[PDB]
This record gives sequence, structure tokens and C-alpha cells, in this order.
Amino acid sequence: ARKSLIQREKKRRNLEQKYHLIRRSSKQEIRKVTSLSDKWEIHGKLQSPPRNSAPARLHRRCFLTGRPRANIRDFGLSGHILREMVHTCLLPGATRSSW
Amino acid sequence: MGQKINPLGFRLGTTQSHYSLWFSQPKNYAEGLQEDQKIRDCIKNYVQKNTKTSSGVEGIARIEIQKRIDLIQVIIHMGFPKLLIENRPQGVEDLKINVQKELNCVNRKLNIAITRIAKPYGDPNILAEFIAGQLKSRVSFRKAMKKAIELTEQADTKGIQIQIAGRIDGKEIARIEWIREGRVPLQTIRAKIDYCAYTVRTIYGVLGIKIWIFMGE
Amino acid sequence: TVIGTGRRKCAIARVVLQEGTGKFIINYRDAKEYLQGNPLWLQYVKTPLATLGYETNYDVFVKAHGGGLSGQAQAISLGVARALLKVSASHRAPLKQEGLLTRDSRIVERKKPGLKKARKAPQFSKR
Amino acid sequence: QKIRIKLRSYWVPLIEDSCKQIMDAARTTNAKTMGPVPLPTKKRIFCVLKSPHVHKDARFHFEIRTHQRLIDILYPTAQTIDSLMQLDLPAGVDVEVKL
Amino acid sequence: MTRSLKKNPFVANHLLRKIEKLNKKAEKEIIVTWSRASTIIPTMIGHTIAIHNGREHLPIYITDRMVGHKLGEFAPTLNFRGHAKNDNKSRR
Amino acid sequence: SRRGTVEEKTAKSDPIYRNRLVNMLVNRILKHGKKSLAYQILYRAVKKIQQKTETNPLSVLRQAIRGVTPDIAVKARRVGGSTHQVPIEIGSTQGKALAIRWLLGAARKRPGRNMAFKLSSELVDAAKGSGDAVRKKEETHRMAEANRAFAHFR
RNA sequence: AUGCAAAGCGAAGAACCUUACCAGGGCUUGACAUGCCGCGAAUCCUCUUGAAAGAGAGGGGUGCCUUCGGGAACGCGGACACAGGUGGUGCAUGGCUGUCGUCAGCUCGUGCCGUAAGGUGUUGGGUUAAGUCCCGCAACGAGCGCAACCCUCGUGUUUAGUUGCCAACGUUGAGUUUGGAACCCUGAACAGACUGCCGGUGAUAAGCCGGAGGAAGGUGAGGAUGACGUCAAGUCAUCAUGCCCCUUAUGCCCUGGGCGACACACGUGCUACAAUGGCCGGGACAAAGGGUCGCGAUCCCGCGAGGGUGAGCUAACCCCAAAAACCCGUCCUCAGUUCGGAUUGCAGGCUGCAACUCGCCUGCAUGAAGCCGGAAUCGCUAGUAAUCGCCGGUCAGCAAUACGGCGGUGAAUU
Repeated sequence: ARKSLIQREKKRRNLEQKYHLIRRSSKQEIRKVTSLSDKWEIHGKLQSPPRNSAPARLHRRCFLTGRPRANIRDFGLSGHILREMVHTCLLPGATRSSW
Repeated sequence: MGQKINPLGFRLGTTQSHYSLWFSQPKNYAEGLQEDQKIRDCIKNYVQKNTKTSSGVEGIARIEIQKRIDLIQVIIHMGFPKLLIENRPQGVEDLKINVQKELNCVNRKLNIAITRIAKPYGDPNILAEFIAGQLKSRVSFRKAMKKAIELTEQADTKGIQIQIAGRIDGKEIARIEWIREGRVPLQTIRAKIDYCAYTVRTIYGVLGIKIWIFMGE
Repeated sequence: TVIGTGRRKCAIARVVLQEGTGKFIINYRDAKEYLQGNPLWLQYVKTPLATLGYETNYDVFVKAHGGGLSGQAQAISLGVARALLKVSASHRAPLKQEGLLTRDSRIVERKKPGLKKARKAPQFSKR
Repeated sequence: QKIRIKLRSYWVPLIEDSCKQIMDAARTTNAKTMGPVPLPTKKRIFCVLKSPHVHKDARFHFEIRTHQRLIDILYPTAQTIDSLMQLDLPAGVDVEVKL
Repeated sequence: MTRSLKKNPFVANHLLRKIEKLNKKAEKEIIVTWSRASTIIPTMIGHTIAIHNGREHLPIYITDRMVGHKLGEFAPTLNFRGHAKNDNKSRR
Repeated sequence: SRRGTVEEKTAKSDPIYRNRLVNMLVNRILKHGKKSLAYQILYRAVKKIQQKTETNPLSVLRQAIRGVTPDIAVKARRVGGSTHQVPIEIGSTQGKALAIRWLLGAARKRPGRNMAFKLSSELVDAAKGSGDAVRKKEETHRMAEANRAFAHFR
């Protein structure tokens, strides 16, 4: 929700299109279990570069405020503000439901 | 607090349409809300510097955004089109590039047209910026609320209701003010009542106005 | 040939009556083959034919889809009862007396939020 | 039969009037068209909490009705391509052209 | 006891490199470590590895009976019943 | 009573023998919504009873439950401050319903073999005078007629 | 957050991250915003030390315009305003919520009553879910609420038929093909219950009790919708904002730890004490939804989780599932058990830098507590209780035990 916390996660999004764009397929060939008995340790051992880099370290956050919890993949917003948008008229096909 | 249902949220299925009516695939749907909310925050305020200038003086009524592929409609309903368009063709020119610099990726050819309203005392969005604008200049509150009731009744309406929350005239304890005239059917769907919500600045606290204008049945 | 719909819960079963021997064929299988392992609710399928006396004269073909085994069995019973109205309009009075023309409007619907099993309210701590 | 078009939107009186226009303007060109046959709607139902704190009850419901309908043209003629490509009338509908 | 082991046991680069530099002619036992997600490799025999738990570094001995362990299960996370120094009691 | 009048709630009758009052015995022995196996508890107790008795299975069912059917039971009503143990006379609609509740419990509170023998044993034990089923008819008569003075005669 | 309106409650998902907390190692106009100046394009591959944050240097490389003075995009460093705060106060507040309540009341205009504050109408007699309605009555009318209008479900009808269906007719039996739109389904519209009709009760009213006709009646079932207001009840850790305070700092970065620590207590759930049950084999039907850094069949391999190869579906054409009770036969046959699975050892799979603390799942073995449970106490009247499966959201992963959503079977009593 803070401009210091959203920024810390925006720096985790910038290296996703640098390290995980092309050189991720370089380690994805040997981290998995191959059908053959010869599985190399050399690349799984020297796997030191992804310190701050990880695809699982990414949290979606709200696009208006920025809180880590209750994020829906379709909208991208959190349950408090996602509500304020549909209670007005800011999203098409977000009417009242029965069942 | 313990109020009734939102008349803009209850009447979403029929009569009153959305402020944004489009379609997108669930892959690029999240980017569709981000691009439509960033421009709605830049057109309602519309100030590059740290001043209290444009958009809030003319009064914005409704912002309808319609898109298919690479083109947005962004048609803004204004009360006075003298401030947004010209003083000599420079006003709409800096608004055409401001929305273009934010939204890129694909060739986003944005066309912005302008339409007028019959009378500014019929729509709820001008009333939320007019009565809340009287709180900024520190005028008598209960006299400004009773004037907002009559100014809409003379503009041919069947009912009107206005109410704020706490922190009136610099009081320590939070109270509530309510004045109503005519009939405002809060429950029914065949009433087509429009809503708006606006916030005030104030050095002592913060206020929040709610507008309820009943048109036809 | 005479048509007849007949519904129960979410089970639809189109009944088409014709004159013949008397073998009941449900979804390309026999009446004793589809509803196997001697279910008691198989007797309710043959009840609208029992009160009028048409089982030994009329043959039937029916396609059942949806619902349960007990839900499909009451869908045939209403389907034949509505189909025994088109062959003769005089066979309405002794058949409507039992309540076979009438549809059972009972449905196991939606589970309401805040509660577990629709009506079942969550128990709080006592004093 | 050959060219298949998919019309997807949210509100029903908008698509039924737009798909009816691709029937009246497609029959006067050359070949016959198969009428507007609607396929089942994919209706979603999900809940979210209203109050920003401890109030697990009073949870709402949001509906996103994706009304889909199909219409097929038999033979793709030169005068049918000059009509459908220029007739860009959708205000909130999306047309997907498949072969 | 069986954890998340496939083929790669996962031993940190700052763990083995500092031990292979000490396995030249065998010298020095005391070594500081922060990573507790690392696995014990058979060349750690005789070397006293001081592992972090949040509070301080605890000097633990490594033998031949401890191969498939993580060094983190050796260092206590919190204070329960086990081996610890008797703290000076103040006022009740 | 005046506002909203409901007579009774009834389902489909007895399988092939045709009876609506005997269909309440299959509905009370009903465990968690299994009417398919509840049929195998009543109809197998009808198949195994014909060797123990002579006459029809509908007759021995009615001639035995008359010794389990009560005439008067106690209800808790308060008036003036003290809780009175006033006995109200039970009719034929509630009396036939109370007879199958104590024959249900007596069958389950006897862990011998299967429920096909447990229900068949308590069916003939009501005719001679044995079991927990017939004991509850004489036990409710100990609570009643002893507090006869709290209720006046018709 | 904590009487009810706290207690799988906010976090629909905490191994790193998230996190805000602790310890340690570091930076300060400073991670992030604008403005001024200098060197400069910006970047890629970088090598060394170190836990990392970082710091020292290496080459490779330098687009677009101008009277080339200069600039935009961006970077390091420097100066100053500031930037920054999930720091305190929601008894300073906006917005939003629970709660009594879906209870049904809360008010007004005119006219009367009383000196007046106020009252009358919103009382009374009956009647309904309901100041709902009828009658009486200085009350006469009206407004908000109730109802209805909106969304699904239950009947039919009209229109249109693919990835749907398919009676009649030619069948590679698999709608499979031509073909047919009848039926099912599907998607928009239309018709219909309005006590309306008959009778009885009742004050020849209302309304209630039954009946007729009907798929459906007496607000059809069930949602949404919950007034004036009560608790200065909850939230300034969503956001916003007043005030106050910190501002080489309760600001910022990183590594490891913590939140899923314990002698205990309480709440809410799940799995059992069986045999209307368990187990083995065979075997009949569902609805509703999900999915392109995805759903993933077929085949091969492994006891298994799963892995290799890889088609199709961007989707009622493909996949996620082969739904479970139930059912036939057989076995057991009530001994803490061919009930129950807690716990434990050993050996693996999978997701991710990475999972010892902290994971899910598989395989093998071990296999207790427990025989329905005190005082006290909870929910539910129909397709509800009870019970049996499945799907979704969150999400790399914490798949039937949390929440949300779907259907199968199907009562009791008033």
C-alpha cells in the first residue's frame, strides 16, 4: 500500500524481463529429471545468480492502492477498491447477481 | 454508515449504463482496467502542476470509454465547454498528447469528442462539485444545502436528497445534516436515480457528499 | 406416434408412445437392464399404465439424460402421463386423481453464503 | 459453413441487434445464411468481503455474463467481404473471424 | 525424515568453495555460516561449522553419521528442551 | 393454529402391500438419507417373521405394537412459578408415532448381529412381554397416573 | 478484531518474498517524485572479495535534431527544498461495515385539541410476513419503509440451430455419414395465480379455512434489496485526510530467524468408535464451473506420486473427472476388530535460489486414543435436516478437512 513497498516489488518485476526472458531456458534443461541416468550437478550447484530474482517472489498488488492480499487475476485490484469500482459504473459486465 | 443501497450500483442491469463499456480477453483484462483508471484520474483532476486549476471549475458530468481494438472513445460530458476546448486552440491540444504519452504499446489512436448536458442542475456530478466547493470557501453550510434542494426543483425534477458525514464548521464531535423535498423511492428499480461521491480538502478535517436525484418513473 | 416431455429436478426424459408388444426400452437398454440391481423405484415407472391398463398393448421408447436414478424414474412417469392425454382426452380424469399430471416443484437449490448447508446457521459460543 | 464469426459482449439488446444486421446485409449480397443461433452462456459467480476488517458476513456477489452467439455464411463472395469488413459498428462487442 | 531431495541436494557455493580452499592440505576448523538450506557433503568431516539461527552462531561438530542432513535441524530455532547454557535468573 | 394450517406431511405408500402408516417406520429408521437400504431393514424383517408366527406380516406388526403404543404421556407446562408435570392424553395420530420411536431405539441398543434380526426380535418380544421396547410403555405409565391430580378428566 | 454484532476473524493460501517484528551487516536528500549543475547517451557481457546488501576496476558499445552553444530518454555523483512513515490518535474524521432487522416502523402538509411543551393522523375492533388490508374514529391525504418493478427456478408457446439434438429414412453400430428440425438442450422474447372464481366461517368488510380449474397458488420456492436510527461498535495496516511526532530517523537495502513457539484454557471444524459397516471384484445416473510465463488426453515407463514424448482446445468441437452414496455377488460376522486412523521409522516423487525449523503427495512398515461422550448447549420444518461426491477463487507449491459454488439420495415433528 506504501510507495516504498510497491517499488520494492517493481524492482522484482524489472529483472523478470532480463534474467527470466532468455537465460531461464539455459537452466531449465538440467534442473528437471532427465530420462537418462546422467544428470549434471554443475549447473544446479553454480545456481547462485537468482538471489533477488525469482518468479515466485512476484505479488500482483492493487493497481490503485497496492496491498498484497485478495488479488483477483481477472481484475488486478483488491476486494475493497474492486468493489468501489463496480458499485459505481467503472467496469463493463459487473452487475448485481442472484445465484 | 447505516444508509441505503447505491442507486448507481443497484440500477446497473437496466436503464443506467456503465461509465465504461467494452470487451477484452481475460489475459489482457487487468491492463484494461489500469489504462481506464489512470486516464480517469488525469481528466477529473487535470493539472500537471501543483495548483487548483482546470476540470474542477467547469464541472465534469460523465466519462464514457468505449473500445474494441487500439482506439478509445473517451467522450466527456461537460457543463461549460469553454475551459476544456479553447481560449485560442491550445487547451484540447495539450490534452491530446497527455493521454497519448501514458498509453502506448500498440498504435493507440485516441479520439476525444465533447458533448453538452441540458442543465447542470439535473446531473449529480456538478452538484457534488458545487456544494462541496462551498465548503472550501467556508460559507454557511445549512443555507447552502437548502439552496441545492430548490435549485434542482426549479430545474424540473420530481425529487432530490443531499447528505454529508461529520466534521461540520469546525466542531469536535461529528454530526449529520439531512434536508429532503418531494419523494425519493430508494428501494425500487424503476426510478432511475443517479449517484456521485466527492471529497473536500479542508484544514480541519475531511467531508463526503452523497447526491440522490430522482428523475422519472 | 405420440410425444411427451415430463421433468423432475434436472432430469428430462422424452417419451414416445407407439402400439406393439409391451417392451420398455430406456436409452438403448431394457427397463430391467439400465435400472439394475432390483430398485424399488422401477415400479413407479409402470404406474400410469397400470391404472388405465395399457402396458400389454403399448410399446415405448425413451431417452433419459440428467439427474439421478431416482430422479430419472419420476421423469418417465410424468412423461407417459402427459402422453396418455394425446391418445384420448377422456383418460384425463382417472389419471389426474392420483396426481401424475402434476409436476413436483421440489428442487435442491443454491447454498446461501454465510451458512454451510443453505439453511444451517453457524453455531456461536455459549454463555 | 466456411467463414465462422464469433460475437461476444455483456448486454443482450446490443448483440442481438448487431447479429441481426449481419443476416439482413448478408442475404442481399449473394448466398444464404444460417440464422443467429445462440450457444450457452458462461456465467461466473464469485464472492468478496465488504468491510475492510473483521466482518466475515455480508459478503456480496459479482456477475459477469458473457453472452456468446454464432452466425455462419455459406459461400464467401467478393461482395460479402466488402460489406462485413466495412460494417464496423460494434460499440462494445468483439468479432473473431475464423476460417 | 525424508525431505525435498531429487538428484541435486542443493549445497551453497559459499559453503563448498571455502571448504575446498581449506581441504588443500587440511587446516583450520572454525568457519562461520549463514545459509541453513545447504546440504552436508562428505568432505565436511572434522570441520566445526558454526550455523546461524537468528540469535547467534552455535559451534556444532560434523561426523560420518550425518550426511543427508541440512545443518538447520542441528541449530535450535527457538527455546524448548535440549542443550543450552543456564541463564542467570533475575527478579521474579 | 388459526394462521397457517398444515394437516400432515406424507410421502409414497408401502412398496407392494400398500399402507401409509407403516411407511413412517421406514422413514424413522432412515439413517442419513438412505431409503434404498432402509427398505432392506423392514422388508427382510417381514421375510424372517413368517417362521416365528403363523398369520400375515401386516397383522403380527399391528397386534404387537399395541403393547408399545401409549395412551397418556407427560408434558412440561409452567403456571404460577412452579413447573407442573401435567399429563395430557395422547391420540391415535401421535400414539402410533411414539410406538415406532421406542422400537427403533430398542433395536439399536442391542449389539448382537445385523439390524434384520434386531428389528425382528423386538417385534415378537412386544407380544410376550420382553425387551426395552415394551418396558417403555409401562415406564411412561409410572410417570402418568401418579401425577393424575394435575390434570382434570374430560 | 474480543458479550451477543471477536475467536480458519481481516489475509481466499506467511518456506524466500509476502512481513510489517527480532538479530546482524550497510546507506543516507538517501530505495521512490520534481527542479539545478558536472561527467556523460542509455545498455550488454562483467572479473575479484563477500552471506548478501554492496565496493574496486575490465573490455564491447555510443541512435535521433540544432547557427553543435545546446537537448529530450536514461545513468553515476554533488547542493538544497523535500522525499519517505504497515509511527500515535478512528472518543479529530471521509469512505465502508456489523448490529437490533427485514424488525416495521419512522415522519410531513392542511385542519382541529391544549396556555403550552405536545397530541391527534402512526390510537381502537379484527386481520396478515408487513401502520398489509377492512371497519370504526377530527381526522382527512401524502412521503420513506413494506409490497411490486430487477435476477434465477418450475409449465407451455414463438423465433434460430453450431462445437447441440436427432423421431421417420438409407446404417463403417460409434449419429457414424447423407439427411431431417420434430423432441431434448441452448439463447432472447411472450403467455400465466390476480383469492381471481365457488362454498363455509367471519360484523351481507378484510381475512382465514377448503374446493374447482391448473406445471405452478395465496407475498409459488428461493435471492437481491435490510428505513428514521441504536452501540461516539469496527476499520486512520486498504486507500484519503486533520493534528502530532520521527526526519545520517520509529526512513531505506539485504541475509538468517520469527508469525504454523509451550505446563495449560476456550471457540469453530474434520476423521472414527462400524457391520442400515469395512474390504475385494463387476457395475448405473449429475450439475455447475476452469483453463494460452496455461488445461493437458493418447502412448511408453514406474507398485505409486510422477516423469518422457506429445495431439487437440484459445474452447456446449480439447482437456481438467473414469463423481460418490447407491447396486449384485463374495468375505467378515461386532474380539478395540479384515472399525479407526493419530504417531513413528525407512525409501521416493513435485513445485521453486531454495523448502531443517515450514510444505504437499506417494510407497513400505508401525498402528494408539476412541466403544457415541458430564453440567451445559447448537442448527434445521421439505427437498430443509442429515449425508454422499465434484468444481472455483487464492495460488509456483501448502489438491475432501478454510471459504465460495454444484448436484446425487432424501426424513422427522409442529
